[PDB]
Amino acid sequence: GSTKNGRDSNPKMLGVKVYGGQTVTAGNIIVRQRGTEFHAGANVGMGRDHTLFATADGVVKFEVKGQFGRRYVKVET
Amino acid sequence: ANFVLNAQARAEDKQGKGASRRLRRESLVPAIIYGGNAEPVAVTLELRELVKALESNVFFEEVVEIKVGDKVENVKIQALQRHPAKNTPMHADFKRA
Amino acid sequence: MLQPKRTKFRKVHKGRNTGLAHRGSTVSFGSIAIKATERGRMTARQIEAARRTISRRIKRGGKIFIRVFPDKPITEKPLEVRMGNGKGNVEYWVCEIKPGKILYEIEGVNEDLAREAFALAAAKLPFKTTIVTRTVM
Amino acid sequence: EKKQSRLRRAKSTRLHIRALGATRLCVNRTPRHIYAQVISADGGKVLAQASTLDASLRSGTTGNIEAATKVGALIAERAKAAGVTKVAFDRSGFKYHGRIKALADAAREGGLEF
Amino acid sequence: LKARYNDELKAKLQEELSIKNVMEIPRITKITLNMGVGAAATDKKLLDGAVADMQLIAGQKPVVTLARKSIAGFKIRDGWPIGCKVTLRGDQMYEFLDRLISIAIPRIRDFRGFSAKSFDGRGNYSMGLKEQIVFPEIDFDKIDRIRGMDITITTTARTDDEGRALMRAFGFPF
RNA sequence: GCUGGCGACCAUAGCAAGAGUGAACCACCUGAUCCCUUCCCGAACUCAGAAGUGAAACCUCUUAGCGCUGAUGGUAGUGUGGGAUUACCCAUGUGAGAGUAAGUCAUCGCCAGCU
RNA sequence: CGGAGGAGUACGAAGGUGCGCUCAGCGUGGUCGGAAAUCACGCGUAGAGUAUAAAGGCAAAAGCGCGCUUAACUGCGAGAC
Repeated sequence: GSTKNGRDSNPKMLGVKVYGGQTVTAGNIIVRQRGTEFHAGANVGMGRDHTLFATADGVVKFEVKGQFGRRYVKVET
Repeated sequence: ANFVLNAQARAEDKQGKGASRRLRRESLVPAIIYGGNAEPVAVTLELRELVKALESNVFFEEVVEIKVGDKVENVKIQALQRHPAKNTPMHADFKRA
Repeated sequence: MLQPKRTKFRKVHKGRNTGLAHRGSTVSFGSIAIKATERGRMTARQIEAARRTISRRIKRGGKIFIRVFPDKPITEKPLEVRMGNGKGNVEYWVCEIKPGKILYEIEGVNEDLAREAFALAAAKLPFKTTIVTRTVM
Repeated sequence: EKKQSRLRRAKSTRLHIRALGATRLCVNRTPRHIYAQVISADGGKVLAQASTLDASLRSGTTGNIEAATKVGALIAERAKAAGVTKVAFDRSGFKYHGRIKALADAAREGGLEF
Repeated sequence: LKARYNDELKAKLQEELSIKNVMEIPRITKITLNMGVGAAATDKKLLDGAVADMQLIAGQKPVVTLARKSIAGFKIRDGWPIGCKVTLRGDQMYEFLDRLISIAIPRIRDFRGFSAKSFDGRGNYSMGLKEQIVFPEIDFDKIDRIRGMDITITTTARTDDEGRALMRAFGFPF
């Protein structure tokens, strides 16, 4: 006989690009995510595909905040 | 009075996985004593004496005296870890009475 | 032969059997029990045969508690077949056994008769075993 | 519950104002009194306050469009001294109409830009 | 009711129930009328007849109620409406309990149809009224086949004894 | 001392039970004249005033009843080197989860009002 | 030539904006309507939904409704994957 499986999609290369304590310039992408695993904070923008990017020069920082416990990523100038 | 278990001080250098395995090879069982008004105390007891105490049923519902040096600690048995296969004792907790 | 009524997946990976059975090593449904001391696999037919042997000698005078269930499917290739062309077909179910795992408990029977029944049952199993009794701690 | 509904309605506007980082002109309506506040972007410092409970307007009805207009004039007067020019209005979950509308119009007449 | 209620029945309800605070007196909050035309999609006109009759009986425009979810057993699904209802408060509800207790009760074929029991347990009382005849309205001629009615009374009563006391003060038969 | 509004945290902060407040504030409460509203309803939204109330709700204080936080010791796992090959042992570094003792009825900012 | 499923589309609203609203499930009463139709109150709680397979997500809801509309524009584009 023959198997009816044997298919998979191409890789997408999702994940974090800039970690905490790193210096970034305006426009740098910080996180690539299929959903909102991380939420934008101060000086961080959100794209149509949920990508997070920097809107100002500074240093990246990660935190946990809010009632829901949402993880946030921000940039400190 | 019935149950008087001898013990020795177990310092920091005698704590951890390697030291515990060495003690069990030397036929000693580590144990901990905790309770109100005093900090936890780590001791080492003898396997034969602990087993003989274990055979007795009243040992679980009566008070027992652990002696290390001149110090005496009056406690009750709270927990007992056993090897899942051989069933030999491996560790003990004692609540100050 | 005991078998799951339903499952999410028909076929599962082989895996590896390591470690000890910290859970399920205590007597909780009876006074006397049989406990494994070396790791292995135990099949549904072996479970049934051991249960039958124990029940016959105890003369159905007490309760037998079975704490092993064959939940893991195992496949086999047809025969006279070359390598390749997909995974084989499910053929029987097993239960992984780690040292210290309890297999059968007996309640409401004399200790000597229960020990004799366990001795009869042990001759059917593929691993070493011992007998344990309930303890306070 | 009415207050919970009002807060849930006002939360979106408050969050957007915080994201925009603009000075906030907050208001509160009550059957008896109306209050107004002007808060900085950080949200921890109240730049300029006003209310109908002040001595000048206490003797009045304090619960109508005239009181709202007086409060708006007073808050605009205080804001001009404070030195804030550009502000963002915040209805705080109250429909922009009637007393709120009159208060906002009075502030605009006073000079606050929004 | 109306002024007579507010003037006299509040006072005797306070006296009868022996409640310290005046606000604790039970108050009628609303009455809801509900009627459903099952399988309306089949003929597509019983619904129009029903809304016309409801508008005639009550001085309020009824709202057509859509179905939620789809049920295979019946022909209904979320698409088309299946029933209508109205909610009455204020002077409207007052004149409503009024003319009901006035004209409808002497004419009911079987008196005491309303029962002391059947209360929901929270102080609210539900009644079912058979046929859309049995009110002051147009006669059998010039109207569509007969239809049922459901009325529900919600008050401020905190329990069944308070509710029954309120209905007895109003004049409910049972 | 006490009320309202705007803030930093998000259960050691929450849920449940009990007690109290209206002098000022909050809420309920009155009506459909003017503004506004209901896929029908002054139920919501909006307006004009205040006859009474703390009933409901809000706020404050207490209970650990729940919920939640949580040691120590031990165990599992694991990087490097060595010995074995049912997956373990020794040297060294590292070290959970669960469970136990114990703990928890939060806390800190800005503005306005009253006795 | 390992295990298990989808795709070769749909939508001038199923897009934009302003405003507004929360699901599903159970417990009590009522017409020919009862396991299961519509309606009133109460209990715990996202298990509802998101045009479509699954994953990651969704309270300022990304879920649901109404009014007005065409940014489903033109010329670009610091800086990043």
